[PDB]
This record gives sequence, structure tokens and C-alpha cells, in this order.
Amino acid sequence: MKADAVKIADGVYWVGVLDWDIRMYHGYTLNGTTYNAYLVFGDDKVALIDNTYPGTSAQMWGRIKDACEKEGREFKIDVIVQNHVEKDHSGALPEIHKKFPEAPIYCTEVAVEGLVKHFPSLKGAPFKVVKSLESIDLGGKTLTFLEAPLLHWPDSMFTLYAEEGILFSNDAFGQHLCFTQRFDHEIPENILMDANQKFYANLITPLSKLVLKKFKEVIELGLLEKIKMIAPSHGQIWTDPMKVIGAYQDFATGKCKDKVTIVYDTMHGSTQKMAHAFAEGIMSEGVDVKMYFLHNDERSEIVKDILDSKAFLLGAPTIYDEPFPSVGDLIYYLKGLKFNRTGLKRLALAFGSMGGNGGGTKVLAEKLKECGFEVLDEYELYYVPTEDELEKCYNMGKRLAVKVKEMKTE
Amino acid sequence: MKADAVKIADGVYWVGVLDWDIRMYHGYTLNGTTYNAYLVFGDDKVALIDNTYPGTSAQMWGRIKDACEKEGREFKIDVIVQNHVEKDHSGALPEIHKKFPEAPIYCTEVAVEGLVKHFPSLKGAPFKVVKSLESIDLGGKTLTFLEAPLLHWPDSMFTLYAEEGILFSNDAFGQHLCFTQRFDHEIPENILMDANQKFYANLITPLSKLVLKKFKEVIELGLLEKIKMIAPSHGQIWTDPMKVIGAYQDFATGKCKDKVTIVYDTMHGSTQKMAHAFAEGIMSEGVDVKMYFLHNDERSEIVKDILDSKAFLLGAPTIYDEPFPSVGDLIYYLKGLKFNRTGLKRLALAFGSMGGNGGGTKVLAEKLKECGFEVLDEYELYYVPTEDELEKCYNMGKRLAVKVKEMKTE
Ligand SMILES: Cc1cc2nc3c(=O)[nH]c(=O)nc-3n(C[C@H](O)[C@H](O)[C@H](O)COP(=O)(O)O)c2cc1C
Ligand SMILES: Cc1cc2nc3c(=O)[nH]c(=O)nc-3n(C[C@H](O)[C@H](O)[C@H](O)COP(=O)(O)O)c2cc1C
Ligand SMILES: [Fe+3]
Ligand SMILES: [Fe+3]
Ligand SMILES: [Fe+3]
Ligand SMILES: [Fe+3]
Repeated sequence: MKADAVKIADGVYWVGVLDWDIRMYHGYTLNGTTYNAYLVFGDDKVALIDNTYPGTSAQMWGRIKDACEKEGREFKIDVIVQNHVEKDHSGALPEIHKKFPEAPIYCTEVAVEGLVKHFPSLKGAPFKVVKSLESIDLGGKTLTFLEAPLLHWPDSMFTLYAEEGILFSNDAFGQHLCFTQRFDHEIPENILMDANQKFYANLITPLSKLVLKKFKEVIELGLLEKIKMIAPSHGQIWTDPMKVIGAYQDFATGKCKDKVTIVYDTMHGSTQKMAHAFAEGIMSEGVDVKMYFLHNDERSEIVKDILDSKAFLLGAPTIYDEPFPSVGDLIYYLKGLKFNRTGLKRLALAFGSMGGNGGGTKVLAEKLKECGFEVLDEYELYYVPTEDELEKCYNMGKRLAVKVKEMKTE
Repeated sequence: MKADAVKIADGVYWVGVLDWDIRMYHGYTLNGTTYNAYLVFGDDKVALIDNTYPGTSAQMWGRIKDACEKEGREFKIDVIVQNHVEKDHSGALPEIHKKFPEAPIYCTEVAVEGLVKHFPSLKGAPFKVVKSLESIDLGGKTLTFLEAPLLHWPDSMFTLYAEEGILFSNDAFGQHLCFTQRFDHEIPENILMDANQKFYANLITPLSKLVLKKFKEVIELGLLEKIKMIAPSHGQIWTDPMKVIGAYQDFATGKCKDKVTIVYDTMHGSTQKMAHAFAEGIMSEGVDVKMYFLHNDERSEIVKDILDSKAFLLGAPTIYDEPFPSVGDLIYYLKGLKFNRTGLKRLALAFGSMGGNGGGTKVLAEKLKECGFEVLDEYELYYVPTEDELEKCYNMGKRLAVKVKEMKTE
């Protein structure tokens, strides 16, 4: 298919793929995304940095062809860089190798085995293992590699185009957005940063300590000031790299708002009434509230709002001695994300209605603790809340909101 | 339920309902909304303006009680205003009347029949039919009524509190947003105006000519300069009324961007490949694209983007001589919304794949014309597009984008 490349610097093009139609990936929702791949034209060698998901290469090849024509060059790739083995960025590597079998493939040591396990036709491909601070010369353009294990896979690495300071960061600093506009400043800031927050919350939270360590290494290497553009593998290219670095710094150190995220499920509406009553009390103190109903809403938006919330409420009715099962999905997600690794133990309350022996709230409190929250109280009641019982929820919310505002903003 | 009112002026409170959990209403999707009701404390009479959806009054009554406490007044309503009979704003009128059976109910003539048909217990209620420019005195505060038939129901009207210039406009100027923040300036502008655009597109488009007439009447009344706050029945209160009046003016006169909305469905992916190829051609001219896949996406977001798009593409495969049935839903919606009433005949193309006698694209072209679009071309092809057939889609998109940019920005 015919598809035009987008120039991002002299001799550097975006040749990625617009996945207009995807609505879910990993455990998170979205309204399309991109698989960003880049073509760098040196005097001697043309380098392709990352590629795209299996079966979506038609756009990529069209843009690569378009870029070579604009450069007056043959349709030829001399160098292949694979920052990350996950298949939304490597899925076309077998195609690329089959068309250019002599082009070396630069990747990390553990990436070789991962790529071969994904794509057995790559066994015997000219892999060239790289380590941090190693560089290849393309002819007037230099690519420098920086290893980034567990950011977000063991195989991950960054590639820096030194002369213009363009950091190809793969997933790091990406956002799941699919626009015709390619750069951060070309879309509304609120959309950009909300998507950055969702991306961090769902993929980077458990790596928060590795983020700070990598930031400390980049600073001591003197490399931070040499980064003028961050070109991630999903979403917008950052012409303001410090904006997203500052965001990651905030998220990794627990900088939160006077904000509470309330999550609940219900069968007959009683736990829902309690959840709304807790919100009224919280709002009476000027503290913000996000309200999620697990019947309708899903984990990826919930954890987005938890990321900059100082407190997290979870409620569910008791059903055969256990909390309603929908909470198990979120709890298992929170056990993997480990929000306590941001440096903050967010406050929490457990609540629900019951009709017999109860116990669901007890379980929720235990799980909220296993997930790294500081549970301050529990409240379980019988069937439909009375007027006074909703006032108790209001009072509990108010007291929580007071504590939220006294917690110092990290 | 305990719930705090929000003061919006001296002696004026928001006593509405936060519908945190609703995700669909009318024919549109949402992430919660509010049912805004307002309490006006005159020296002599307390007036409640609109109310809420049936079964959701607990918050409203809590805020009414709170407002009376803050004013040092009796828990008492002296006057009831019903701007609009639709039940998300009248659902609690039977409750309010049963509690304060002597409080007159001010509404339009045709509203009386509608409210009694909705709520038979209101037969015999102290209705007081009002007409435009009639006023009532609350004791230092005046409410002036302005009829607004078919904005958006025949029964609709606005209520103006003259001394502070607060226009209670019911659905007009509303947006489906559910935040703890009550005012326009307290949330990101992009969210506010995108929600305003969706509300207009889905509810106001066929009334575009009545909007301009009502604007012309308000101006000739010398009344536009007397409006300092627009307090709608959904979403945020406008402290900058001219911002939303300007937006309505643009939408009602066809002011669009260099933007194309593309909608398609597919069974085997061929129509999808065509849609993506049309987008590449459009983007090669710098024209924006929104891409919607009817399997995953729904009508209310589609028509939001059509509202400020200069062109609309629609594609579907042929199935037993007809286009894939999902297009029938959108077409029936566009038949009701009548985008040509904005003063603009948006450009359009019909396309799709076929496997036999075809004819689907023929049908799409006819329906796009019945819906008020200017169909420029059709393109139907056999099974999977070839390389050259995708280039034709690209070329057609490119030529369309040229015409789009030549269309004068109304
Ligand atoms: C977001 C994400 C996080 C992951 N975390 C881990 C991990 O912590 N440990 C691990 O061994 N594999 C991890 N993986 C790798 C998956 O287990 C691996 O890709 C697996 O083959 C996926 O299996 P599937 O095809 O059934 O989805 C992660 C993958 C993703 C996408
Ligand atoms: C957005 C909207 C637009 C409407 N437009 C019309 C209309 O054009 N003509 C009409 O007679 N009724 C119109 N109605 C009224 C509905 O037909 C009426 O409320 C009906 O009783 C709804 O039936 P239902 O309860 O089965 O939804 C409209 C209602 C809504 C919410
Ligand atoms: Fe990844
Ligand atoms: Fe990725
Ligand atoms: Fe309405
Ligand atoms: Fe309404």
C-alpha cells in the first residue's frame, strides 16, 4: 500500500504504523495506537529502528519506500536495530531479514534468544549483540546504545542518534494514541498527559525504582542534556523531553493530588449507595473523587486514576462468604503493579453490604494491605443502608479526606 | 442521604445529582453525567428549578436540606420551575409535589400535558402556565421565563434570574460530564469543549436553524449582554457564557476543520484496507483523519467528529446485494440529525469490496445523499485490493483532501 513517511529531522523519518482500529492490548483499553519505527539515512548506511506488529507491515513498507525515494536512495536497509523483542515492535523482523538478509540486527544479548523463540526463521540471522555506550557509525550519523533491562522487559534498550539528540526509547515514554499528528505539541496537552499517565500506571508502576535508577545513570553519564527529542515506540514524539521525564519523576516518587479513587461492585445497589455516600463526605472537604463501577468499568482506567490519588476505596457485597468476584481481577492487577514501589503507601478503606455472616470487607482489607495500601478502616452493614448508616459513610469519607490533605505531597 | 449543596451566587445553590455510573443515554455513550437542579432563595419564596431522574432524588434532597441550613431557612420549597418535561429533569416532580402540594409549578402550556402523561399523580397539581417574557418575584430576586420550543423538545423553556444574569437553559449548552468540579474553568478546556461538541452533534444538530433564530431573538431583546452565567441541566456551569454561545454559533453555521471522518465495516478486511488507503491519501495533503470501525465503535462519537469535518467517507462490503447492515444504524441516525441544516453540504465518498454482483456502494451513495452529503465518487472492487487498487484509494483520498482544503471555512 502507498503510505507517506514523516520527516522528523534531516535524514530521519517516522516509518511507523497507525493501528486505527485496535481497542485492547495487554490488560488495557485504548482507541487505537501506533507502532513507531524510524529510518535513519547516514551517508553510508540506512538504519531501521524497530518495526511493527505481525500482519501490519503494509504501512511500514510503504513509508520506507517513500522515504528512500525522497532521499533519492535505493529501497534498501543496511542496518536493523531491535530495541525490544515484544511483537508489537519486532513482528516484522522476519520479513525485514528475508528482504535484507545481510543487514546486521543490533539488539541486547538476551534479546537474541527471545527473538529466535518468537520467530524461528531468524535462527542464523546476523545478530550483533550490543552493550551500553557502544556506537555504530552510519556516515555522518551515530547511533549509541543504552541498555534498559526491565524497562519494560529484560531485553529492552534505548538507541540515541547523537548528532540531533533523538532518543529512540521504545516503550518508555510512549502513549497509546493514534493521531495523524506525530508530535507532542500538535495535540491537546490534556490528552497527551492523560495518556502518558495511563501508560505509566499500567506498564511502568512496578518499575518505578528502576526508573529512578536509570534517571540517575543518565544524569551522571551527562546524557540528559544531550537528549533533545524522545521518539518512543507508541504515540507522540516528545519535542519537549523534560516534560515527560518530569512526569515519570513525579509518578515514580509518589507525587499525588488531593484525590480519592472509589471502586465498587454491587448486585442489589446497597454497596453502590455506600460508595456514593463516601464520596459526598470526601467532597465536603474539597477533595476530588473518581467513581468506578466494576460492572461497567475496567482495570486500566482505574489504575490510571489510582496513580495520582492519595487514597483508594474498594467495596463489594459478600457472596457465599467472599467478596463479589469482580474485585479479584483488580486485586490481581494491583498485586502485579505494586503501587507502593512509587514510595507512597496510599490510604484505603474497605466497605460493603452483607446479608448473613458477612466477611467480604475483611477479605478486601487483607488484600488492600497485600497490595501496598494503608487500610485505615472497614465498614460492613446489613442489606440496605439506613439514613444514619449513609451518614456514617459520609463521616468516614470526610475524616479520610482530612487525612488526605494532611499527607505531604511527595 | 447527606450531600452538600454548592453555592453559585448569593442565595443561589446547585442542588443537583451526580450520576457517576451511567454509561449510555438517548443514543449516546457517556462516562457519567449530572442532572443539575438549582435552588433560589428569595426574601419571600424559595424556588427549585428542575430536578432529576426517577429514583435518583436522594442526593437532591440532601443538598436542598443543606442549602436551607446554610441559609438559616426552613426546609421548604415555595415555587417549582419545570423547564423541560423529559424525565431526567422532571423525574422527581411527583415527589416534590407530594411534599409541597401548594407550591405552584411553572411550565409551558404543552408541558402540562406531557408531565401529566408521564406522572398521572400530578393531575390536579397547581400548574401555572407561563409564556415568554413573563416574570415572577421571589423577594429581591426575579425569574423571567423564555420559551424555547424544540430546544430540544416542544415543551422546553429557559429561566433567567435577572439580577445576577444567570440563565437556567436546561439541556441547551449542557454537556455530559460528571466531575466534582461544577464550573467550566475548573476542568481542562479540551474536555469541556469536546463534551460540548458531542452534546451539540447528537442532540442539537437538527435544530441548528432554531438555534440561530433563538440567538437572533435574544440579541434583539438586548438580552445577550444581560447573560453573565449559563447554568445548564447537564455538566458544567458556564462562567464564560460567550464561549459556549460562540461554539453553538460555529456548529450552527457549518464552521469545520480540514478534517475527514472515515467510517467502515468489514467481514474479511478488504474494506478496512481500502479505508486505511483513503486515509493515507488524505493525510498526504495535510488533512486530518478520524477512523471509525463500526464493529467496535458507535454512532455518538462518529457524529461528534462529523460535526466539524468537511468530508465523510462511508464503506462496507456487499452481502446478499445490500451493504453490511451495521451502516443502517448510522444512516438512520444521520437521517434524524440532518447535518445539512448546519448550512454545509459535507463532501462524501462511498466505497467497499464485493464478491459477486456488488451494488452495496450504490446503496451507500444514495443514502449519503438522502442524509445531506455531497457524494463525489464511488469505488467498489473485487475481494482483496491489489497494490494498484490501494493506490487508487490513495489517489481518490488525495484529490478529496485537495477539495476539502479549497472549501471555504464557514
Ligand atoms: C506488560 C507485560 C509484562 C510482563 N511481565 C513479565 C514478567 O514479569 N515476568 C515474565 O516472566 N514475563 C513477563 N512478560 C512476558 C509474557 O509472559 C510473555 O510475553 C508470554 O510469552 C506471553 O504469553 P501469551 O502469548 O499467552 O500472552 C510480560 C509481558 C508483558 C506484555
Ligand atoms: C433526543 C430526543 C429526541 C426526540 N425527538 C422527538 C421527535 O422528533 N418527535 C417526537 O414526537 N418525539 C421525540 N422525542 C420523544 C420520544 O419519542 C418520547 O419521549 C417517547 O415517549 C420515548 O419513548 P420510549 O420511552 O420508548 O423511549 C424525542 C426524545 C428524545 C430524547
Ligand atoms: Fe512492550
Ligand atoms: Fe510496545
Ligand atoms: Fe432533554
Ligand atoms: Fe436532559
